[PDB]
Amino acid sequence: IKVRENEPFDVALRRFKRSCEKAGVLAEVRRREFYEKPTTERKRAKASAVK
Amino acid sequence: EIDYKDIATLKNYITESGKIVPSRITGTRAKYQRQLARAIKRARYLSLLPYTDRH
Amino acid sequence: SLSTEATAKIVSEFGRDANDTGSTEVQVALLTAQINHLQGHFAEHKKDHHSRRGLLRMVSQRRKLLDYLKRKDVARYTQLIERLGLRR
Amino acid sequence: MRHYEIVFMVHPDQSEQVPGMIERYTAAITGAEGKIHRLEDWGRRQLAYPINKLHKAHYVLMNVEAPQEVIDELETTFRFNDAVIRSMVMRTKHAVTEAS
Amino acid sequence: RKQVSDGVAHIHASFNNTIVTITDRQGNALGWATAGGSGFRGSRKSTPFAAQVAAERCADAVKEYGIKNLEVMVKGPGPGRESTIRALNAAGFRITNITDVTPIPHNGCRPPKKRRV
RNA sequence: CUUGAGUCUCGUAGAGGGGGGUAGAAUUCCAGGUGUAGCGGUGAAAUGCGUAGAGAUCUGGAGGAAUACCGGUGGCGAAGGCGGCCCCCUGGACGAAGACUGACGCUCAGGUGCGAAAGCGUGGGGAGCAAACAGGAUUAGAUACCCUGGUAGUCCACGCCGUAAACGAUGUCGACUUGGAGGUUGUGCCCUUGAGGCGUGGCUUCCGGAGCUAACGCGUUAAGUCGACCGCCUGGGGAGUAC
Ligand SMILES: [Mg+2]
Ligand SMILES: [Mg+2]
Ligand SMILES: [Mg+2]
Ligand SMILES: [Mg+2]
Ligand SMILES: [Mg+2]
Repeated sequence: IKVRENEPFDVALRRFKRSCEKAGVLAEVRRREFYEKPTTERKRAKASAVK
Repeated sequence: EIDYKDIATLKNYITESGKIVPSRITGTRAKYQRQLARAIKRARYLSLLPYTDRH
Repeated sequence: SLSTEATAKIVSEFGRDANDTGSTEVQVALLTAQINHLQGHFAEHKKDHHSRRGLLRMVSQRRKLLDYLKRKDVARYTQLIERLGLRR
Repeated sequence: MRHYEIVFMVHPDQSEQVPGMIERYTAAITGAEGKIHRLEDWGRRQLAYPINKLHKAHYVLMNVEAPQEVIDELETTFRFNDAVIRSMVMRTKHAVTEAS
Repeated sequence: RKQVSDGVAHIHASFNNTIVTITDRQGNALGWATAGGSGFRGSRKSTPFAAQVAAERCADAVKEYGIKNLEVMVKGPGPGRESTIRALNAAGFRITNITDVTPIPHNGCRPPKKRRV
């Protein structure tokens, strides 16, 4: 995620990092993998997404 | 979406990070999404597109 | 599966005449083609079990077509085996 | 006899070979009843990423319809030609011609 | 001592500690600082404030190089991820480019089990 | 005889299988530059790594494993299971204009084959993770949970093992029985001038009616209503143990 904004106005623009990469992708890989836990615990979200 | 050399089209189906955009966001059909993914993937391999931002 | 050409080709040598592909003799012959042609594909690789599953289905099936033919008319049966050299 | 959309990119400082390469590859194909249906020379081009140094390659199209035998022979040469780098090749999908 | 006027600032935003290393656009480190060394430890060195006193401390070590502008290379979660940058710029540093270099494998090595309570 | 079953023609989607290449991200390790006193870890710690210069950062190199995003209520498979891209070899499924065969079908004791992970043999490979093991910690104790390491193994080839909550805890085949919302794929009609709308086959989610059920629930993908064949149960423990 590259950010180079012309005209100095010190505005972080942390939207990119917090739009996909950064946390969420790291916290997801922090501990062990998943194996069987993903095919469920993750798909157990659709049981919620439905309603 | 059907061809890979058509980088001009695939760029629309890719975020700013380089990863292809989800199907729900774009709205595009699933059948088409799959066909797109393949074109995009092989396109990146021919250095016609980026993998991420760094390289 | 089998080439469209090699197919029509065999449909004539055993087919009741032409344009017909239901003839017992035809099927049996057609199967033997892949059955034999596949032996090469299986002679190599071997661990390709999933593909074998299809192979056996052809054999076991041909076994029925042949067995059936024998019941409906021993003649065609005996002759059929000769050209394809089957039944041990 | 099948179709393939072969596309190979050669090292930039080898651009002068690009043409020579094409003639040989093409000849080999047609030589055995080949049948080229698209020959595009994109020449030098910036790379998305520095694929093993240098960010500029020399892409070329082919989309030639010929028996797997020759196209296979050709695939190997690409490996024994330090000049050429990446190389991809897909199947028929009905001869393509023009555009790109 | 060499006068660079513009280099880059790396930030190791680790869930436990945060260290900032100022170096020219080449990679050659000019100076660094770390929350752990900036005083507080453990329960106190892993806070957003930690990186602040650290980053600002990294400047009072390299600013002596005549630096004017400098890009930012942020990698890793935890605090001091953003805190470090602010203090850096707030120090007069003419910021320019802020890019996240956090490592993200397209499914490679197997992460450690760890933590189980 | 043609409606069951099958063959042919042409299309369609797919992480179906076997073989061989190959790409990018990342980890680790080795070498060198910059640089300097911490890093690492936890609830704190400590073990450990650091002035023999770590960590950080940059450059080059070595190697193994897995393929972010796409990705899904998704797809394929007999089941086990199968995700980067490319080629080669190869199996099945579905639709439809039809053409052909003519009951060639369904089920299946024994039999034969396929079988996750772990494990076993021979020879390779070995980055990350990690039984064993060794330290540090916590505790009354801690042969654990946590931290620092780390062997088998995990990876490959070939042979063996044949088990699992091998689970939908629901055998296979076929026919009937209100509806709703959605997914995926084939196909037909419609100014298709459209995103499109309407039909109509395959596979698939959730909801629910009758009915069924001890209840929970199932509910046209039934656990409803029926027919064909098979497997299995007959109180708990002892015991899936002994012989
Ligand atoms: Mg451990
Ligand atoms: Mg095993
Ligand atoms: Mg072994
Ligand atoms: Mg299925
Ligand atoms: Mg229901």
